[PDB]
Amino acid sequence: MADTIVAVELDSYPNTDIGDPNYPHIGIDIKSIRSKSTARWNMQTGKVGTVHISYNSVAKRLSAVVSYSGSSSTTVSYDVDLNNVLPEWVRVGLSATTGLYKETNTILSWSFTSKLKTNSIADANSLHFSFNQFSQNPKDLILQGDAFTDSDGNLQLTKVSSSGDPQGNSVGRALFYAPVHIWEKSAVVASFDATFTFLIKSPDREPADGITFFIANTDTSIPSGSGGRLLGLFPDAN
Amino acid sequence: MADTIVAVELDSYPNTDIGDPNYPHIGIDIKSIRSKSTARWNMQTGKVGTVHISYNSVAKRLSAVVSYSGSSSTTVSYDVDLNNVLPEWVRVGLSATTGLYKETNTILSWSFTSKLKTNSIADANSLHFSFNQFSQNPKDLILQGDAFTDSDGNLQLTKVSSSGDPQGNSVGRALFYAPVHIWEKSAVVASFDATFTFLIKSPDREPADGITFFIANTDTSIPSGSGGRLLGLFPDAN
Amino acid sequence: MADTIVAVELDSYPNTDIGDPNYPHIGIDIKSIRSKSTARWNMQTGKVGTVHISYNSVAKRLSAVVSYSGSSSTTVSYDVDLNNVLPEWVRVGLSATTGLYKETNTILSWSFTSKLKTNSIADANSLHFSFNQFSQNPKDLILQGDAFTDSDGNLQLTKVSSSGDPQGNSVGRALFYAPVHIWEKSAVVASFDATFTFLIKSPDREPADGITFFIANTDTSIPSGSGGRLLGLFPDAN
Amino acid sequence: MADTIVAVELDSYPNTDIGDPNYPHIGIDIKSIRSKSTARWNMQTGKVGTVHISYNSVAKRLSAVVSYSGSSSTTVSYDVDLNNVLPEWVRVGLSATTGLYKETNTILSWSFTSKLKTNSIADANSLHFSFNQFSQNPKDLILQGDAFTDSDGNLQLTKVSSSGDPQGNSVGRALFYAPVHIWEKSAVVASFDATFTFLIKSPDREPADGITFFIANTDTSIPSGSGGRLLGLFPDAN
Ligand SMILES: OC[C@H]1O[C@H](Oc2c[nH]c3ccc(Br)c(Cl)c23)[C@@H](O)[C@@H](O)[C@@H]1O
Ligand SMILES: OC[C@H]1O[C@H](Oc2c[nH]c3ccc(Br)c(Cl)c23)[C@@H](O)[C@@H](O)[C@@H]1O
Ligand SMILES: OC[C@H]1O[C@H](Oc2c[nH]c3ccc(Br)c(Cl)c23)[C@@H](O)[C@@H](O)[C@@H]1O
Ligand SMILES: OC[C@H]1O[C@H](Oc2c[nH]c3ccc(Br)c(Cl)c23)[C@@H](O)[C@@H](O)[C@@H]1O
Ligand SMILES: [Ca+2]
Ligand SMILES: [Ca+2]
Ligand SMILES: [Ca+2]
Ligand SMILES: [Ca+2]
Ligand SMILES: [Mn+2]
Ligand SMILES: [Mn+2]
Ligand SMILES: [Mn+2]
Ligand SMILES: [Mn+2]
Ligand SMILES: [Mn+2]
Ligand SMILES: [Mn+2]
Ligand SMILES: [Mn+2]
Ligand SMILES: [Mn+2]
Repeated sequence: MADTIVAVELDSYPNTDIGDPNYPHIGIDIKSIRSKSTARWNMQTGKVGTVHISYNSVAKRLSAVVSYSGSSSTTVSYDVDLNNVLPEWVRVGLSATTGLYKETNTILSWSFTSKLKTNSIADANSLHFSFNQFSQNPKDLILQGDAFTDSDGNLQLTKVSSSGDPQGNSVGRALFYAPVHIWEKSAVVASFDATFTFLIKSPDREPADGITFFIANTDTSIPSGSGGRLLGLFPDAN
Repeated sequence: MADTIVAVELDSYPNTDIGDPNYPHIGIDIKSIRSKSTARWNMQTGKVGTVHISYNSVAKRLSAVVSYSGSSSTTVSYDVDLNNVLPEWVRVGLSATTGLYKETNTILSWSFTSKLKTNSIADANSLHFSFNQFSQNPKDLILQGDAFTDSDGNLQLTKVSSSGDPQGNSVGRALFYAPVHIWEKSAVVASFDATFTFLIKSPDREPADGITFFIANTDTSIPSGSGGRLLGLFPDAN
Repeated sequence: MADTIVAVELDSYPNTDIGDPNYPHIGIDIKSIRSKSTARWNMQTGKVGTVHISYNSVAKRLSAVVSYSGSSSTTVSYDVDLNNVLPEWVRVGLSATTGLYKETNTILSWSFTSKLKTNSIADANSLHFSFNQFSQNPKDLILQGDAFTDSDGNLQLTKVSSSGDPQGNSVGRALFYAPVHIWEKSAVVASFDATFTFLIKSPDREPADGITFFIANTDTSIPSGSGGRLLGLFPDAN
Repeated sequence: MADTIVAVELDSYPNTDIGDPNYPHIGIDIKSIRSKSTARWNMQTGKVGTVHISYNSVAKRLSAVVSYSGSSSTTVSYDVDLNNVLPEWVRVGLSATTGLYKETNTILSWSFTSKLKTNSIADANSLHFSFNQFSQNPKDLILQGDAFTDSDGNLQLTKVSSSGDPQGNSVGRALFYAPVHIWEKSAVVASFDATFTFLIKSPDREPADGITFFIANTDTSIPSGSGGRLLGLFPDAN
């Protein structure tokens, strides 16, 4: 049985044969690579970008924003009730790919908070983590595929040479080690927010393929055939 | 020279003559007592209730949920860009009233978090406070009208007798002492979250008038003529 | 090789044989059951207690306080550099035992925060979790020995019958699932704090054996021979 | 009539005639400019520094660490019960002065957390603010003397010219707007943590005079005659 995925994609490469708009874009992916909602993303290759993501079960609106120093931001939102989509326990992560074309998929920092409140006025259960650099052997991350942490304390989701040159046909992901509780039968409100900073560099005219923040079943793994345009998340483009 | 008001009301008394639905309701108030959105509130007089309020500038949805132990919740939301409504600096507060009819408007706890993030590398600016108990002399609150802290460590927004019985024609508010920064020219995303627990008791078969969490110009004060149905927030019913 | 243990013990049963003082006590344990520091704990069996523990690497003072509603608190401290003791990556946990004599070792809530500041700017890393009730399937806990979560949402560290009657000769522990990063080469300051609430009930005249909060090597497991007076932490009394 | 002051000073200029050690030093000040504890400061004029300060009422140890890019660290600690020094309600702030000699007293960020926990089931009361830039009109700061926010979003505690050259005989302070509750009779534990980053530059061979983080009576003001060596904090050198 396939994983169940919700993701925010920073999609650098337009794959118009599988429903991408014809420009780099941000998107909200609900169980499919074909985003439920997109916005045109004005990439700044070579510059550090920031992504902020948030949701809560009352508003039922998942939103993301991407910005760079000085520049205008790109936003995207989608109305969705995540408890109709995801299981009650999840893992959260980051993924990235390259394909025929390539780019660095470098993460410089990543934080995440979730809260789960029940009517029983026990206060909310909560989880927060923050990484402002990464350990070169990160015991609180599950690294999958080609993901690794370099000597600069950067998380490299996809392969780069010793010179820092990105490689094609690469896929990797990093999940936080602890499962996250995002609903239960008695729950009143669940919320989460996530931030990460990133550095996509590329020598290619058309960099590819992009980076995501994603939420999945706890035992999620890189699907077979999920390289390139599928962002290490899906086994097909349905 | 009137205040600028955004509020979530727990309106226990139907004033159908000024547009209330004909039942106790939770509502979102944008510069008018006449709610832009309401939902039926199934009151549990004598039982401790919990309200959670959330907003962010990307999703632009103001949401609130009210619940009691072992009971279903009631939610209300309204799509609104708060930057088009409120000033950049605000104060946040709780208000309550009684009129001809009455209830205790007792607050057992109140917390609030705000974050403001700009395009810069700088992490979000933030404020958080949490009161799970109120001090006899709460120097971090601006107490307005009949509002006072009692011997049990509770905030009473409106008058109660020496034996704990509510009095009619009362108005009271409590503002957090520090102004909150909610937008800036340079801003990328702003968000706030708030929670309070409340205890409404009444000897009246129909209690009145309600409690709000509100946001306003920093110099906000109880308007003249704001008693009873106007919840201590508005000078008229327009 | 043997685990590395730093613990705060709530030691309900005096084993004067192995150096316990002749009264219930709160103790700080560094690599030995024989506490580096103790203070008398005036137990209130059948009443909900609270423990707060804190440390930072500049002050180098590990402190704990135990209290009950309307009671005098008891404090214990020890001056130690915890990096002389602990590995850079640890798991944090709660343990309990019963032996010949018994008690319930019930956990009603548990929170923990750690922060590590280096050379990057704001926290190289932070981790916080808060459990105000425990799920029936707590996927973010590693439960060892007899530890289980019950129908009331409490964490029971040691065995209880269907009636809630504690059992003798029981051992149980619960670890937070994710490893915690408490030091690295570039580190300037590291800190943590933890809080738990507990309900110890017993039909025995002298309840036994107690509860700890502990920090260990990530791969920590209940040592052979760690029953009773050794609190599920140590293979012997050295 | 005189303020009540607790401070951590970064004293760039040795005033031996008022009991400074004869080198730049960090110190802990309890109701006097004459530090109760000092450490030689591994000082790096022209480089951005970071300060971390912490205290809790159980350990009763006020500790500070100053470092630069995670290196050149200086630490100072002092054993003191702040309950016996400070009032229950305070304001927290930053101060800085120049005198005959001069330096920029630039603050690039400032954060603060306080927690106060009593016997009750009630969880901690708390306050947190984080400023990673300073806005043009900081309505949540009480700016005293020469302190202002500049075009870069930095807080300048003392006078700098239009070109960025520091001026002599300056004094400035910034207080967080909300009073902070650091103790109550029913308290079990109270704690606070403060961080700030700073940038001290000087065309002088000897910069002066220094920067402090301080905790005072809520109504604290710059004492008359508190320039230069007295750091904007004390009326005299007693
Ligand atoms: O990295 C960009 C893309 O490269 C590959 O698709 C192609 C894009 N342009 C091409 C041109 C020729 C050939 Br053959 C291929 Cl496979 C492609 C595939 O790996 C895609 O999944 C990926 O999105
Ligand atoms: O507390 C409930 C209500 O009591 C008063 O309104 C009346 C309720 N019943 C009435 C009957 C007659 C007249 Br006149 C009035 Cl104003 C009222 C007014 O104080 C209202 O503002 C308030 O909402
Ligand atoms: O639970 C209380 C204690 O019970 C046992 O030790 C004894 C305490 N009193 C005794 C009396 C007789 C014998 Br045999 C034993 Cl083992 C004990 C052992 O299980 C101890 O580890 C434990 O601390
Ligand atoms: O900025 C450094 C110092 O400059 C002044 O003190 C003097 C330093 N050298 C002097 C020489 C003569 C005289 Br009079 C004075 Cl006050 C001083 C005073 O402003 C001091 O408070 C300050 O610490
Ligand atoms: Ca694509
Ligand atoms: Ca009404
Ligand atoms: Ca013992
Ligand atoms: Ca000096
Ligand atoms: Mn796409
Ligand atoms: Mn947000
Ligand atoms: Mn209404
Ligand atoms: Mn919330
Ligand atoms: Mn012991
Ligand atoms: Mn603490
Ligand atoms: Mn000095
Ligand atoms: Mn700290």
